Amino acid sequence: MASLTEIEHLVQSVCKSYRETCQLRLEDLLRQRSNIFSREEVTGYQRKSMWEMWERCAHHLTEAIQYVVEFAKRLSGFMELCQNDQIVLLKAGAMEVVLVRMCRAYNADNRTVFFEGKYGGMELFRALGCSELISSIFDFSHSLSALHFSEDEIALYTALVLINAHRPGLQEKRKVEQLQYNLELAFHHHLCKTHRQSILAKLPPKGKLRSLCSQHVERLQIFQHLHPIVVQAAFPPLYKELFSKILHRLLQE
Ligand SMILES: COc1ccc(Oc2c(Cl)cc(CO)cc2Cl)cc1C(C)C
Repeated sequence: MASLTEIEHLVQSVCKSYRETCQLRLEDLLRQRSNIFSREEVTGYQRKSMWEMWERCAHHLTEAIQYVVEFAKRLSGFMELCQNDQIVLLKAGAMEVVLVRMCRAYNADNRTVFFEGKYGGMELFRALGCSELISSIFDFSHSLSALHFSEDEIALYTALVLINAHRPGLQEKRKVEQLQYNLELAFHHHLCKTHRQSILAKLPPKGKLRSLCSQHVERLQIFQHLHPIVVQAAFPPLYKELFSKILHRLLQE
């Protein structure tokens, strides 16, 4: 099943779905690299309360996750899976896709990330009280930056992050296995055609994205135990559904 012509069509389809669902174009991010937060603006972020900084980060992640949902809806074969499996895949993989997409907003030259209109280092997030998780995220983005991914490679790699037939709870595991296998062929065919197969051994182990997502859920539990009413009243509903139904509504639209 699936011939060479069909594999190449899938490559172009995934790349197109990714381009249409990017929050900001790569060119926009690269053109902002000299726009760095001043020492006074960094101090301002560090002086914010922990709950206000958490709310700002949860809002930005929720917006990023909305683009990932749209990417999934446009992904060939995803809407053909049952709704149980669409929700299982998105609950487990949406944050993983956001964390990979984040390398596009990361500048390896000065270790800064584009956040709220300017580039800032890890120290910008000190008020969160989760230095280990923030350090891990920056290290992860640095590791991806070292691969020099093209937009097409991020599109194919993120499609595989999402279409993972090993997620617990899948009712139609074989159908997800088939889609995953076609996407693996599409990704490996593209790498082979562009002489980029050397990146396969340099991609992060699957346990790496899993540990970042588990650390996020653990830090959110600590924060929610200290500020339960802040989470109830001021965190985005989609964020609480995934990490603490909206997903079903987004998938129906
Ligand atoms: C996975 O958890 C994350 C992920 C990111 C995060 O903070 C960031 C946000 Cl919202 C945006 C950018 C630039 O796009 C970079 C970082 Cl480090 C905080 C958390 C926790 C504290 C909610």
